[PDB]
Amino acid sequence: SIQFVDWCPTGFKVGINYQPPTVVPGGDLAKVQRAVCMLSNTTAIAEAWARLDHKFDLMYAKRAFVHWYVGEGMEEGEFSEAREDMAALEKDYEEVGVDSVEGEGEEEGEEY
Amino acid sequence: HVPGGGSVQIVYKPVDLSKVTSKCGSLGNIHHKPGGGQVEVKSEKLDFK
Repeated sequence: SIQFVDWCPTGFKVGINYQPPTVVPGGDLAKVQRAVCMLSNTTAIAEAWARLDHKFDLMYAKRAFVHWYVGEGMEEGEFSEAREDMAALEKDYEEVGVDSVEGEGEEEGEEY
Repeated sequence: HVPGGGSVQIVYKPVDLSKVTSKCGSLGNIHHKPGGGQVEVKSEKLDFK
């Protein structure tokens, strides 16, 4: 239910180091005989892709502040180059987490 | 006298996307080779003349 993509059943990795953490003097945290960092790729971040899709489209259709980038050596075209390239990250995240299923019609049904 | 100016027009280009290819790996391969052929290995020739 902590959902991993049907095409990645092996999607995990470990290291275990013998050196414990430590916390600067006056810092915020406890002392702990064991600690863990995690790095996990998930489609859930796509909501930020799509949030940069809303914040670019809103303000760039108005071409607000565009002349500050242009005046310092960019062109409007490369501010579209970027948008569209980011779109290919965004539409990819809109498709990668699907199931490795192939074929057409529904999955089950009836016959005479 | 006609008093001066009083007319601007908006700095506005609508936004759209073109030639954004759906290049996801979701169907990225099709190639196959069989797991070997069928053979018989369990039987003797019994070739006693």
